[PDB]
Order: sequence, then C-alpha cells, then structure tokens
Amino acid sequence: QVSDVGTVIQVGDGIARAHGLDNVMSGELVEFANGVMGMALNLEENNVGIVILGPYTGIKEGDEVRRTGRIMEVPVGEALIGRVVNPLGQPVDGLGPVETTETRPIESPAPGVMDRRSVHEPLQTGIKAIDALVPIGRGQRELIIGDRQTGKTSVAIDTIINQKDQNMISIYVAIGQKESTVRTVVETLRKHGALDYTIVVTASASQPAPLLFLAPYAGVAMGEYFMYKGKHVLVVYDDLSKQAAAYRELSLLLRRPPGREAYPGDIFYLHSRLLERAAKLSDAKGGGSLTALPFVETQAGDISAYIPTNVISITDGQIFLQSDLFFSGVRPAINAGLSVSRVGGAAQIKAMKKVAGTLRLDLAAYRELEAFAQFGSDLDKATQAKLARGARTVEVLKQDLHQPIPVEKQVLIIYALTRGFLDDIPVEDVRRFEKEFYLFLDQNGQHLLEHIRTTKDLPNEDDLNKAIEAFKKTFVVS
Amino acid sequence: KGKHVLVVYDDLSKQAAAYRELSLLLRRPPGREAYPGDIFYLHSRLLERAAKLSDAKGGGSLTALPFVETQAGDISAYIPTNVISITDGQIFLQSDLFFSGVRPAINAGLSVSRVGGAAQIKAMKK
Amino acid sequence: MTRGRVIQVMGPVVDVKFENGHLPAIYNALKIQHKARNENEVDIDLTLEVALHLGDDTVRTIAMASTDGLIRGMEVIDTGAPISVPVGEVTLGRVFNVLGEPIDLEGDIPADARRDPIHRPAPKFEELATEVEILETGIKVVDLLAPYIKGGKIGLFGGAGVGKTVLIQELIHNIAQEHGGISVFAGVGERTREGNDLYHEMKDSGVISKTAMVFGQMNEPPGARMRVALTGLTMAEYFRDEQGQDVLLFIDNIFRFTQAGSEVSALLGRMPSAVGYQPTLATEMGQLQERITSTAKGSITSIQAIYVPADDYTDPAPATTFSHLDATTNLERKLAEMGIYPAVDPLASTSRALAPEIVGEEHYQVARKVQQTLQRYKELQDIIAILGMDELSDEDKLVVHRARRIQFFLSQNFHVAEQFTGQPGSYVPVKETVRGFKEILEGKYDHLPEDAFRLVGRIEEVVEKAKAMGV
Amino acid sequence: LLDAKASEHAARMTAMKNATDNANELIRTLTLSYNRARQAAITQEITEIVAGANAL
Ligand SMILES: Nc1ncnc2c1ncn2[C@@H]1O[C@H](COP(=O)(O)OP(=O)(O)OP(=O)(O)O)[C@@H](O)[C@H]1O
Ligand SMILES: Nc1ncnc2c1ncn2[C@@H]1O[C@H](COP(=O)(O)OP(=O)(O)O)[C@@H](O)[C@H]1O
Ligand SMILES: [Mg+2]
Ligand SMILES: [Mg+2]
Repeated sequence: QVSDVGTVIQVGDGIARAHGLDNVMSGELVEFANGVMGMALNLEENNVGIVILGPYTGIKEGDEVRRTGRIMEVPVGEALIGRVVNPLGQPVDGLGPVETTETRPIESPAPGVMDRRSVHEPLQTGIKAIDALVPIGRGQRELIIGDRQTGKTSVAIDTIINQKDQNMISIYVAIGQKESTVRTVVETLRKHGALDYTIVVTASASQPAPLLFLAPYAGVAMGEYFMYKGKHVLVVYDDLSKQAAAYRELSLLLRRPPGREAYPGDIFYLHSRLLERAAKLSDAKGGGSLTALPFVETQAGDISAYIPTNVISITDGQIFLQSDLFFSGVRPAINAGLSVSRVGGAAQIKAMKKVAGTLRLDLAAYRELEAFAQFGSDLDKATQAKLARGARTVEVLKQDLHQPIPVEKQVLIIYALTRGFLDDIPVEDVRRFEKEFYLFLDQNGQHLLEHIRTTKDLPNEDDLNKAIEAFKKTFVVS
Repeated sequence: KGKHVLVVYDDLSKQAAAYRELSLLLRRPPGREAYPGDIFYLHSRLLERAAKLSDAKGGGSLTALPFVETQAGDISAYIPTNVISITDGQIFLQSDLFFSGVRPAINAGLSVSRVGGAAQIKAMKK
Repeated sequence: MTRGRVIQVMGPVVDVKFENGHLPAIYNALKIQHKARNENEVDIDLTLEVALHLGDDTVRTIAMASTDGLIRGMEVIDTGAPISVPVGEVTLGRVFNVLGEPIDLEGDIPADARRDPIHRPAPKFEELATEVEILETGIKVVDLLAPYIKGGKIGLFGGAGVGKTVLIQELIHNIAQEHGGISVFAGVGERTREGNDLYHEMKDSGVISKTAMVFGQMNEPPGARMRVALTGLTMAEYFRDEQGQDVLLFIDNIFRFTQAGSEVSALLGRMPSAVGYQPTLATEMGQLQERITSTAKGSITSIQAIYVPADDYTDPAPATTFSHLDATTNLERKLAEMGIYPAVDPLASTSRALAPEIVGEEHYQVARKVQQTLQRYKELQDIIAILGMDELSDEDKLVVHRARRIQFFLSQNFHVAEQFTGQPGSYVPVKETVRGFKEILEGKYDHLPEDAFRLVGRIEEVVEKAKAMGV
Repeated sequence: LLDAKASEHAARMTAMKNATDNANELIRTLTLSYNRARQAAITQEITEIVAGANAL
C-alpha cells in the first residue's frame, strides 16, 4: 500500500513533493486524488519530486498520490487522425473519446548510425521559392526562422495543405500559441480537406509550463508510430522558443543555476534530443521517414542569439524570413542570402535541377546590386541582364496564401523566366502572365505536364519553346 | 643573501582561475564574476614581496614581471584592474600595432613607469 | 562482495550506498542489471562511473545512459576497474560507442581481447618531443598565414553554420587518404546524419581499412558525451605507444565535452562558476588535452573543431582552450555572409610555424606584408563607411585596391563543396600560393576586376576567369 | 567657370547629405547593439547577486 501510495508535502508553482512511493521508478506517471496527472522527476532519499501536468490549484498538502506503473506515454494509432488533442493525448475538440490501442513512451532513443539512409526523396511544399531555392527532402530537419508576423505559420499551413495527393501524414504542434489562432488554423485545414491526414496537438499560452515543455515530445512520439511502420510523416513545431522559455521557467522554479540569458545548461540537449529523432530509415528498417520543421522567433532579426544558434547547429539548414521584405509586399519574404539547405539538391527532381541551378546566386546578386544601383552611372549589361532579370525573378517568386502550385507548373514557369521569354513582358503584369499561362497549360500543354509528371525530367526544348511562344502570341500586354 | 633576482610569472590570470576553482569547491561564497572576495589580497601579498633592501639588510633586490592576459583588449576587467593598481607600471601590447609592422607591439602612449628616470643611466637620460 | 544499493536518482546522477569498508575508487565502473519482477517494472542494463565520495558509505556516480526505470533499492555491482575498451588491430575498420561495444553490425569482439582503461595520467615532461615540421594541406589561407604543424595540435574555431564541418572534411580528403599511418575519428556531440555519411564515404574511398571510429553523438545523455573522447584517445594512444606509429586524430566538436560537464556539474552539488560553467572547467579540459601529445615513441597530430557559443569568442570554454593549441583557425560569420569561404579570419588565425627559419624568408615576408595591408584596410573601414572612398589619399586608395584583391584571393573552391555549387575544386601547392600573393602585392594584376579572384585556386585561373568575363 | 562653381557647390551639398544619412544608419545599428549589451549586463549582475545570496 505505502509502496504504491504517497502523501503530498509541498505544493507550489506547478511543483509538488510527496512522501512515500517507495517502488516508484524514475520518469513514471503518477495520479493525484484530483485526477490530475504528474511525472516523477527526482527520487530523493525520503521524498519524490513531482511535476504536475495540469491545473495545480486543486492539489493541497496531505492529498493522496498513487502509482500508475507506466513510464511517460501517449496513445498512438490511426484513430488519432483528424482530432485535436492535448500533449497527454486527451481529446480537446469535443467530438468524443479516441479509440486508440497502443502507446509509445515520451522519451525514446533516436535511430542509430547504421539505421539511417541518405535523403533522396523530395518534399513538395507547393511554394515556388522554397521548392526552387531551398529544397526539402523527406527525413530532413529544416529550420524556419524569422521575426514576429513574417509568415512562418502560413508556410507550414500551405505545406500541410499541399500534401493532399501525396502519401504523407502531417502533425501540427502548437506551443504557446493563442487558442483563437489554433481554432482558425483548424477551421482552414478542415476547409481545404487536410484533416483527413492531419493530427493537431495544442498547448496554449494559458496552459502550465510542463505541458508546453512536453508537447513537442508527444508530437514526435505520435509521429514515430507511423514512421516505424514504413510510412512518411511531417511534423511541424510552431514555436521552439516558447518551449525553451517554458523549460527555463521550470528549471528556475527548481532552483537550478542558470547560464547565459538565464537559460539552463541542458537547453541545447533539450532541443537536440527532440530533433535527433527525425531520420530517413534504411531499407532494413522499412524505409520510413520523418520530417521536422521547427520554428524559431528572433528579436529584431538577430540571428546570433543563443537559442537561434543552438537550433541552427542541430538542423540541416534554415529558411530566413525577413521583416522589411514582408512589409514591402514581398511575400513570402525568403532571404536567399541567408537561407540554405545542406541536404537539399539531392532531393530535387531532374527537371527542377536544370532550371533552378543558378537562381539562388542570380537572386543574391540582384539583391545586392539593387541597393548599390541607387546612384551613379550603370552599364547596359547591369541594366538589362541583371536589374530587369532580378525584377522579373522577384515578381515570379511572389505567391498568394493557401494556393500551392504543382511542381510541374513551377518547373515550366521557372523555365520560361530563365530562358528569357519574360524579358519583353512588363514587370507590372508578370503575375497575370503567370496565372494565364497556368490556365493555358491545362488545355494545350497537357502532354508536357504528363511527361514531366511521369518521367520527372524536362521535356524536349523544341516543343516547350513552341508552346511558350504560342501562349505568348495570344497574351495581351494591356 | 645580497644577490639580485628576477622573477617572471607567466600567467596570474590562470592562478586567479585556479584559486576561484578551489574556493568554490570549498563552498566559500562567490563575488563578482564568481571570484572570491579576497582575490585582491592574493596578488597584493604576492607582489609586495619584491623589493630592494637597504644597506643594513644587505642591499639585495628582487624584480617581478607579472603577466596578465586580456580578452579582446578589455583592460577594464576585474583581474586586470586589480593587478594594474598594484604594480609600478604597465607595458601594453596591442594586436593592431603587432600586425601594422611594429614589433614589439609596445604602446608607448599608454605604457608608463612610475620610477622612470631613476632607473636609467645618464647617457640614456640625455 | 561488491554489492550496493541505489539511494537517489536525479537525472543523469545516481547515488549508491555500499557496505562499510568496500567503497569503490573514483572513476570505477558500476553495473546495474535488473530483470522486471512484475508488470510495474522494466528491464535495466546501465553503467555508472564513480565521481565523488559523499561520506557515510555513499558514492555519487554519473550514468552512461538514460536513467528512466530506476527504482530506489536496486542492486549495484562494482567491477573494480574503470571503463575499459578494446585496443589493437581489432579496432581498425570498426565503429564503437562510448563503452567500446561495436555498433557496425559486423560482429562482436572476443572477450579475451586486450582492453585498456580510459583514465591515465598525462605523459611526463621528459617524454615529449618538440620538433616543428610543416604539414601541407593544399589550402591557400592555411598554408600562407597559419601553417599547420606535423605532430602538433590544431584547433578550428567557429560559430553555428560557419563551415567547420566542411573544412574538416576537406582536411580529411586532402591529408588522410595519403597519410600512411593510422586515423582515428571521434564524433563527440554532433549530428548522427554526419556520422552515417562519413562512414559510407570512408567505405567507398577504402580509407576505412586503417580507420577506427567512435561516435557518441548529440542524442546521448551528458554522461556518454563526457567520455567518448577519452575512448578515442585511448585507442589512439595504443597505436602511438605500443607500435610507435604516426596517428591522425580528428575530434568533431570538443566543446560538447565541456558542455556535458557543465550540464552534469550542477546536480553533483558544485556551486556555479562565472557563466554557469563548472568550477573545474580548466582542470578537466587540461586533463583531457595534455594526453594528446607527441612523444619520443610516436607522434599524434590532432585536428579539433571548437564551437563558439553565440559567436562570443570571450566565452570561457573557447577562451580557455586557446592555450592548448599550436595552430588555430578562426572562422567569422561576416566573411561567410560576404560569400568568402572557408571564411578564415586572416588576422585572428595564428601558428607557431610562421617563422623565417621554418618556412623561409620569402614566405615570411609575403605573409607579413599581406597581414600589414589587411590591417591597414581594416583601419580605414570607418572612413570608408562614412565619407566614402573619395576623401582617401592616393596611397590609401591603392591599399584598398590591393586589399580587396588579397581578401578575395584567399577564398578557394573545395572538392567537398562541389556538391553545393557543382565546381570541381582545386589543390594549390604552397609555392604557387606564395608566388601568386607576391605577384598580387607587386601590382601585376591591378587591372583585373576584383570578381575574378573569387573561388579560383591558382593565379593563372584568375587570368582565365577574367578573360572569360570579357576583360 | 560659373557653371563649374555651381556644380561644385551642389556636389558638396549632396556628399554631405549622404554622409549624414550613413551616420544615422550607423547610429541605428549601434542602438540595437547597445540594447543587447544592456540586457546581458543586467542579467549577469542579477544572476551573480542571487548566486551569492544562495551560497549562504
Ligand atoms: N503569402 C502571403 N500573402 C499574403 N498575406 C500573407 C502571406 N503570408 C502570410 N500572410 C499574412 O501575414 C500575416 C502574418 O502571417 P503569419 O500569421 O503566418 O505569421 P507568423 O510569423 O506565424 O505570425 P505570429 O507571430 O503572429 O504567429 C497574416 O495576416 C497572414 O494572412
Ligand atoms: N567552402 C565552402 N563552399 C561553399 N559552401 C560552404 C563552404 N563552407 C561552408 N559552406 C556552407 O555553409 C554551411 C556549413 O555548415 P557546417 O559546416 O555544418 O557548419 P558547422 O560545422 O559550424 O555547423 C554548409 O551548408 C554550406 O552550404
Ligand atoms: Mg505564427
Ligand atoms: Mg558541424
């Protein structure tokens, strides 16, 4: 009895201390008489330190604590698809209980060195800028970093929406976000039909710190269930900065000595343990994969801060969203100079490699030249082959929210831009040209689209040039 | 015994770090930058033992050349400030002078000797 | 009788109580092997290392794996010796973890093989060798301004995503494939993906026949990250001493060892240091570093990448590790953002080999002149930024003109970087680099555009690129 | 000569305006650096004070 029943000694700020529980094991789940769950953190000589995973106002000194016999676990299964749950797996949307059968531990070892394979499969986000300049492969960890209100959430929503026709399972984890924004995100996902393959895990700002700390681990544990069955999973962590702040709060409530910016010493280990679980499994282990897109929020665009540098040293590349470009109407505001994909390149299809090879450096050169060109004389080559081409490139890469583009249409429009077919089109109507070209391709260019889809390679240049010229003849400049 | 001795301490900053380590391991309360409160006393009582004795004591002497390593040229740090206030002068070495071609990189403007003049022969004085 | 009991479990730190008069020594290894008695327990196979003697027959240890599932009162067995790992020819071509257990799925190691403890005192003063010889790497900036020393200790400093891994891979490609000795790689605290790629690269190149690898990546608990470097060092020391052979030692990120020590230090009961680090940072780092030396019996040359947190070079961990190195390479984020790779800082990087009697008079003069021009260009930065180039004198204008060319010519195209850009890359001998920089300093190429000097290799390729550009 | 004098005065005016703009931008960046340094200093001081208090 006493070996499985405890008594609370201290309660405060989500931290409890209990007497008894002789047979409790480290990391085990415990249950209070109030029904709130807790995690056994420290096993001292005469007492057990417990972290409360819920409202602690109902817990008073002298309350009963009982063992559960289970290490930290969350329910997993296909019945969890289309639902909104908390980090403990309890349903939140109010549509009834979840009929899962299996569970997975919160803490699990990452796949070993010999259990992995090089990334070789594209992840089509449906965004021209990302798919052209910063390709993402299945099994890659790609950081999305930017200031407040720079379009970070919109990129993830569009990426999730684009996975409708692909064998991909999406998991969206919102840490420290406002509940209204999560509600609207769920509504738009339902509107676009993404709930047929999406799991939403939410831990709002009003929730206690331990739930925010635990949410990403619950998400990755849910993803691993499909990952080890041979399937492909995409996991989005909407803010790792909120998790870092919550963990700092939890550590300082335990009186652990802080480091720089008051963060604890194991703040790097916190993120590394989570992000090492995304991998591309070898053929011997089923060939499944898990893709992670962590989010980091910067202050005044400072990429040299502690948390951004910690996350950058873990992932396989970063996508940088710039605030001034966003304010100037350039959306998405991807900074080509600072964005890079280490694993990408090998993930792109052959068609996209041919046309998008020089685009990164061309865009960077135009971006650095356009500031310098505000004064002095300019040579004809700079005016025509560089400034006009960069303006056309900037106009092409613009995109509207919640409107992903198929990869073949992106390849065709980028080929049209690169081969100079847009040089005589005025800058003011490049977007209308692009949309009318997309409309035209659906009727007269169907064979080119089918060839690109089937062979993943660019068609013959003669027929493509003929089709582009034929469309260009009927387009009106206005 | 009446002899003349020259003593060179290659790193006083590392000695200060070791003293801080052994003081923290003894659970003595830390000061600013985690250094113990009596960090100044250590160096002051170390460097006060160098002196020139009078004729009654035998006329011997001991010369000390302590070394302090700065971080990014910050001579306003704790240990450099403590050591500077003890010695009779400073010799400043700067990397910008070093790479500009002048070696040794002694900054003549900042360097000072408090017993200057008396430590020179007449020909050098002139 | 060497049986103990678990008293406290606090993350990676576990307290064990032993019977009076039988306490294990410090650094001894303890084994916990528990079988689940019922459905409310889990199986445990865990190894602990003794750290402190707390008194009252209590010992505080550090766990080498996750402590989840531990129950107070479990039985602990003392092995009577520190962690021991296999050494010899059996380790060549294999991949090991921190405990010395192979992880390459090529089979187990026989139990009768020789094993050596991973803790030992450093070599003495009389056993050391101090000869200095140049190690040619084929990289222009390294060979010119801070030559590497054969048998010495080399450190690479940099922030996050600046290019330390690319540089060390290029060094492996250029040097290890024709070394003729033994190579050891220790991937402490880095990406598991990088370890998988490196293993396949070694297998394809065939270098793995003479290479031993011990990884212990960042997904491990702090206990494992504190000791894997010692395992790799023990394997290297065996070849250095017992066979007298030349050894290459690569350490992927030595800063993670200090970081793991800092993570563990707080739970051990030590009071925090200046920036939250452990009080024993310098002592621990010195104890690790002093064992990596060349002796009379054999030579070890080591290349270590050192992470700089938040790009702060005044951080205690990067600051204290400077005194242990013979040659240092400092990478800067600003140069990387300018597009200059390998982004080596030409003034912060130093080496003991840059002496007239070691590299020759001409090399020394050329390097010193290059550094002087770069220093002058750095001095003129505020004037250039505010008032522009118009107010400078004729001498300063020429200084800026040549400094731009010198700065761009220090960049190079790597063989490893071909996967990013598609450019094959080049290998430049030292004499060619010296001649090219001497010609640039003389004004022979003042008429060429400065963009022709980027990522070019030899000096003739500058002329070829300028001609192709239409000059 | 009169035309040259007028052009010289205009050029000097434009150059000074550009220099003022450059100085303003430099101040703008230095302010952010100053704010970061101030926050770091306050954090370090308060952490040291609290550690000293806890040591007793
Ligand atoms: N491509 C786009 N075109 C037009 N509007 C866009 C685009 N991308 C984002 N927006 C708008 O920009 C605003 C902010 O975008 P978003 O909420 O995705 O950014 P965020 O960085 O996640 O913000 P927060 O910090 O508020 O969570 C929203 O009103 C969104 O509709
Ligand atoms: N010599 C080079 N040429 C081209 N690109 C480089 C070079 N060095 C580094 N890079 C770019 O910078 C990144 C280097 O990251 P990495 O070497 O992993 O940094 P760290 O090792 O410090 O984490 C790569 O993604 C690569 O695109
Ligand atoms: Mg958002
Ligand atoms: Mg690296």
